Amino acid sequence: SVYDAAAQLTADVKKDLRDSWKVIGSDKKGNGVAAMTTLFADNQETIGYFKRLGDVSQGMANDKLRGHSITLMYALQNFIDQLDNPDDLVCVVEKFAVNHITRKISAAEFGKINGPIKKVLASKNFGDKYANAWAKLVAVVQAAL
Amino acid sequence: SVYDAAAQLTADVKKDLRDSWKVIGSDKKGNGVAAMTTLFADNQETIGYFKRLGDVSQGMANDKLRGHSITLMYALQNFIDQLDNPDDLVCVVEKFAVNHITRKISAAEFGKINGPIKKVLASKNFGDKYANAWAKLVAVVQAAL
Ligand code: HEM
Ligand code: HEM
Repeated sequence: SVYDAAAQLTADVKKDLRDSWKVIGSDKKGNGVAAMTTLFADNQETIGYFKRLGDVSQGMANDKLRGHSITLMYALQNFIDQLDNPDDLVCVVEKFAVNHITRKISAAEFGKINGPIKKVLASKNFGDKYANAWAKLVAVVQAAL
Repeated sequence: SVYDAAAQLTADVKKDLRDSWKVIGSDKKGNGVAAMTTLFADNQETIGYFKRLGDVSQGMANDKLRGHSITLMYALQNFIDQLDNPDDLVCVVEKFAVNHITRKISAAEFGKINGPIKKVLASKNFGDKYANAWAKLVAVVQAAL
C-alpha cells in the first residue's frame, strides 16, 4: 500500500531527506548523471531498458543521458516538496510509477537505484543514516509498481 | 534549430521569465491545475488526448490530474533553471519534446498552452510583456516538434 508506505516517512526521516537534499540537489546535472552512471556500472543488466538514450557509457557527453538525468533529479525535487502533504506526495508518486510500469519495471528492479543513491550520498559525506532515509522514499514508489 | 531558438532568449526575456516564475511557480499545485483546466475550457478538442487522467472536469479532486499538473510545473521549473546554459536547456527541452511527439502533439497544438499561461500570468497581474516572454520559451519547445 502506497499509503502505508508514505506513513513511514516520519518527522526524523523527512528531516534527513531535506537536509541531504539541500546538498545533493544543488548539482542536479552532476549528481544525476553520477547516479545513472553508477546504476549502469553496478547493474549492467538494466542498460537494455534505456535503449532510447543511446550509448550511456559516454556519460555527461551523451546529450540524451544528460537530459534524462537532470529531469530525474526534478522528480526527486518534486517528491521532497510534497513531503508536507501525504495526498499530494501519493498522486505524484503514482504518476511516475506509471512511467515505469509502462516500461515493464518491477518494484524489485526499481529498488536497484538504492545502491547508486547510497554511493552519491557517501561521496558527499552522508552516511547510512541518510541512505536509509532515501530508501524509505524509494519504497513509496515501489509500493505503487 | 532548437539551439538557435534558445540562444536567442535575451537577458531581458530571461529576467521577465524569472521574475514571473518566482510568483506563479510558488504555487505549483494551484497554478498547474488552473493552467490545465483553462486549456480544457478554451480548447475542448484537447480533452481526448488526456484520457489517462479520467474525468478532468473533477479538477483538483482528480488525483491523476493533480499529479500531472504538479509535474508539469516542474518541467517548467526545469526550463527556468537551465536558462543560462543553452546546451542544458536544449537537452531537457528535447527530452520533453519526445514525450509529446510520441503522443502526436504537433508544434501548432503545443502552442495552445499559450492562452492558459497568459491567463494564469494575468491572475497575478503579469501583463502582455510577460506573456510574450513565455511564448518565446514555449517557442523553444516548438522548434523541437
Ligand atoms: C529514484 C528513482 C527513479 C526516479 C525518480 C525515476 C524517474 C524517471 C523519470 C522522471 C523518467 C522520465 C519519464 C518519461 O518521460 O517517460 C524516467 C524514465 C525511465 N526510468 Fe526511471 N526513475 C528512477 C529509477 C529507475 C530505475 C531503477 C529503472 C530501471 C531499473 C528505471 C527505468 C526507467 C526507464 C527505462 C525510463 C525510460 C527512459 C527513456 O526511454 O526515456 N528508472 N525515470
Ligand atoms: C508548457 C507546455 C507543456 C509542458 C511543459 C508539458 C509537460 C508535460 C509533461 C511533463 C508530461 C508528462 C510526460 C509523461 O510522463 O509521459 C506531459 C504529458 C502530456 N502532454 Fe504536455 N506539456 C505542455 C503542453 C501540452 C499541450 C499544449 C498538449 C496538448 C495540446 C500536451 C499534451 C500532452 C499529453 C497528451 C500528455 C500525456 C498525458 C498522460 O497520458 O499522462 N501538453 N506534458
